[PDB]
Amino acid sequence: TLVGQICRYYTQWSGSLKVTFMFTGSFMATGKMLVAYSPPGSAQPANR
Amino acid sequence: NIVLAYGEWPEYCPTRPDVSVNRFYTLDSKMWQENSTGWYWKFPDVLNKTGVFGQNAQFHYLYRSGFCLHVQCNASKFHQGALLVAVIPEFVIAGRGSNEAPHPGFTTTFPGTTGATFYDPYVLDSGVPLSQALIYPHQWINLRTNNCATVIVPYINAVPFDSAINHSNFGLIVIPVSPLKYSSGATTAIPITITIAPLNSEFGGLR
Amino acid sequence: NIVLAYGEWPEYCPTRPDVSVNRFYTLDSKMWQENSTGWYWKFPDVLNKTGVFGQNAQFHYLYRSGFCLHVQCNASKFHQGALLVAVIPEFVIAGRGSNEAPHPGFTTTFPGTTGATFYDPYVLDSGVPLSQALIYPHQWINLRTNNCATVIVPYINAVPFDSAINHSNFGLIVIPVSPLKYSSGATTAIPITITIAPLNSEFGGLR
Amino acid sequence: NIVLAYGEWPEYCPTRPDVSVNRFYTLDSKMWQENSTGWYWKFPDVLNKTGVFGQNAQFHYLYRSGFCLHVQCNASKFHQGALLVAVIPEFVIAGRGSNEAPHPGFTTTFPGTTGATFYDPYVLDSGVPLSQALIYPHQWINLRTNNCATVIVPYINAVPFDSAINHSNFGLIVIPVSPLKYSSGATTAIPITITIAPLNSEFGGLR
Amino acid sequence: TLWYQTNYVVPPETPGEAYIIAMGAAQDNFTLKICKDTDEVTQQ
Amino acid sequence: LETTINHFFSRSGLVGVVNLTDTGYATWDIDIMGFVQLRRKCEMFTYMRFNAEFTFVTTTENGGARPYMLQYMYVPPGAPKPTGRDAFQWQTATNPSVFVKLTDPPAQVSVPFMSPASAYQWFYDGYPTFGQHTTYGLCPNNMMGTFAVRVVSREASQLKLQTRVYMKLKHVRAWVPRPIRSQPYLLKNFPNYDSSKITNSARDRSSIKQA
Repeated sequence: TLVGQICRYYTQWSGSLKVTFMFTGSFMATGKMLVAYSPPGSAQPANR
Repeated sequence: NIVLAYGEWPEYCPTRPDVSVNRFYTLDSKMWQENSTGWYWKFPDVLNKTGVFGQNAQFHYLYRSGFCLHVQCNASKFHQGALLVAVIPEFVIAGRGSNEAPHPGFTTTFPGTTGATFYDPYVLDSGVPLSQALIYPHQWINLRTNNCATVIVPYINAVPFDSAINHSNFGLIVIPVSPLKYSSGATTAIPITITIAPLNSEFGGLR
Repeated sequence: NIVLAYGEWPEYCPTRPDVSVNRFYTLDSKMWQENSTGWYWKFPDVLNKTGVFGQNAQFHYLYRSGFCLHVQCNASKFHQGALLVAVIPEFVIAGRGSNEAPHPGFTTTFPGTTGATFYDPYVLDSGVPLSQALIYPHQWINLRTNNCATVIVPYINAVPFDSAINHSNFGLIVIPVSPLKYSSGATTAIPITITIAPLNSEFGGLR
Repeated sequence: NIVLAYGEWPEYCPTRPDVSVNRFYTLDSKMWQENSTGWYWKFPDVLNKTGVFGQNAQFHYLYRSGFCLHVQCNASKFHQGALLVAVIPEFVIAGRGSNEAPHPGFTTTFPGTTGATFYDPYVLDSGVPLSQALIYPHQWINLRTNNCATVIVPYINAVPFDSAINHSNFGLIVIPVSPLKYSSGATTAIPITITIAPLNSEFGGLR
Repeated sequence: TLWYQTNYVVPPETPGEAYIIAMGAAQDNFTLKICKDTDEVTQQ
Repeated sequence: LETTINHFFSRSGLVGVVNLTDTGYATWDIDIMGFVQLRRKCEMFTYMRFNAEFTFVTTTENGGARPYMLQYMYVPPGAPKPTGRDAFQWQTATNPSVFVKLTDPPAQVSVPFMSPASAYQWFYDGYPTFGQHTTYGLCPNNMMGTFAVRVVSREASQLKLQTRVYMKLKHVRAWVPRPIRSQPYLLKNFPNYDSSKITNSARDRSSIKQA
């Protein structure tokens, strides 16, 4: 990406990154997803 | 809706033709199959030797005009995959050799009214990764929701007047990011057509 | 739109937690195949041992909260069949024996976060015919027109405070009235998901 | 009466819990015999894995709270000797070796709810003489006149938020300056008990 | 992470392989500090 | 009018036949779900609230007799029931008695509302472990007492009596409805049903046409 490039300059940083998704399926399909996020104190979750 | 380039309306501050060249043009409708890989055009070379505008850029050697595009692919609701419409200023391609120094030549770098074909898509055939290629004015055409893109580009050059055969102001690229998929029992080729209309032409020089 | 239970807004007249437990929960998405036969859950047992609300009903022994449901099944326009979403207060199941006196036991009567399965649908596993089962607050989910149901249930009990492990205020039932039909060349399993949100919890007692 | 630390009321400028964690705690009552030699505790490590506050500092990783202490030893009028209650910010202990480089390890540097024991009192186990150790907020507990000490400590750290398992804001020390003396025919052990109450906790982060 | 709440549902004669592309950016309160050169691969 | 819920219950019907031998006494429990005419009409609604009033009717076998001073008693919920015909539970002060001869017109006595909760509950779903004062669906907020008929004599009665109990309801208020029972129940205090042979609700016909 680009944010991952110009923080290879400039040693220290702080801020608030955002993440966006978009979908490329047919017009008929339908389901769900559960975008999750954990705080940095732990690893990824195990169960749903 | 519409998306400008860098937030600037095309206007002008030499001869000044009018509505006879405000007519829309229409380039040839391409064919985007399952395994195609991208096209590019390099305006304003493709409007030469064609129409009324061709007889004012072939015989004049000063030029200024901002364009207005309309890219539109027609597909039903059982096809999927998304294109990418971007407008890169100063689009420079390079030869794929390694050594001597094999240049691209001429028949690739100025395609004319037939668009060319990218050889290697992932690096835009210019040593630039596609992942970072949304700094430019882009517009997703996504075959489930919308199928039209309207970019308006003003004149971006340092010198206020350039020639129209040697130089080339910018280029238009179309890349399939998601490959096209369909179940059997449909068409194979989703066409892609383009519409170009000059907004404020202002020519200079004689013969 | 939304449908209340018996025309009453849930409110309250002990500790009172807030927006940390006003968050939505999401139970597991079931699978409704061609020959399935129904499910039930028995609130507020299924919110035990889970989340922030679980740590306020396991260690307190007084309880009052009205819920707010959102049942939603996702299906395309080539599937058919209608479900049934009803909210029965005081849902008592009985053992299917005949004689001695074979009770249901425990593993069926309190299913927890996994919903149970009806054995005999036509009589609601309680000796009550399904034909008369629209006295309760019901809501048709009908896969040609709409696919969402929003029931809001206030607290219906005689004593104004009860425990939250022994007692059970009501139950939620889901029954396929028309069986699901599809032509070959599609999916088999239409999922069914539920969303539960407590509105006005008000706990009491310590450890 | 009360004695502040450096003249500053504890206040705050993230979640903010209330009176449920404004309750007093009570650590275990130690035993100060004739030849004991001192204790220390290293707040806010000793409030972990205990009570309501333990379940908000184990699962959050930002922290800010100023405390309020109450040290109280109970003894009749026939015992003598004076204690010393001091609150040292940034209390760093060091290993007593000489050379390689024998560190203290872990089981001494973080004692938890049981306080540790000083090995060498005269130099505070950190290379600092006790004669100069009244720059810090101190309070004489002197068993002929008074037997209570009330120190209030605000949050003293450079970074405005730190974690609550790795770091340690300050430490509390108790040293017998005069050794305890009594004629025969009395008790041997004068107990020492502590009361801790968080004033303005303000947590942040999730799990 | 991206948990799968439910199985994909498609009507007949539509392919059951889609693709979710990702994005990324930074918002307005993103700051930087001490300058430094980076790690390329070549040197000329 | 006459379709309101007060008139829908206010007929009085038989509940239980209580007959004694000389043991010398015949006890009985208050249970309004005795027959099947009234159980189907009172699991119509979930929560009820009502004052009862009883009426005893005595008939000696062969019909009619010389007078005797038979007594009716009442035990509130939470008190010990009698054991023999002459024990000291017939002389307490908390148990209200009714002294009525044979040849007099019948006896009638009211009973107020007798539950700690503010309504009765004909459907409980839980376990009484730490509850109100196997065990699935039995609450102790439903018992209302006994009656313990006894003839008064020093010895040697030898009457071979028979009583009846008629029950009226009054001021009844209902709450949330439920659909009616349509499977003929087996046990007395459970909703069980013979699931090997589930009966239908409508009698069959030839085909779907030809109404």
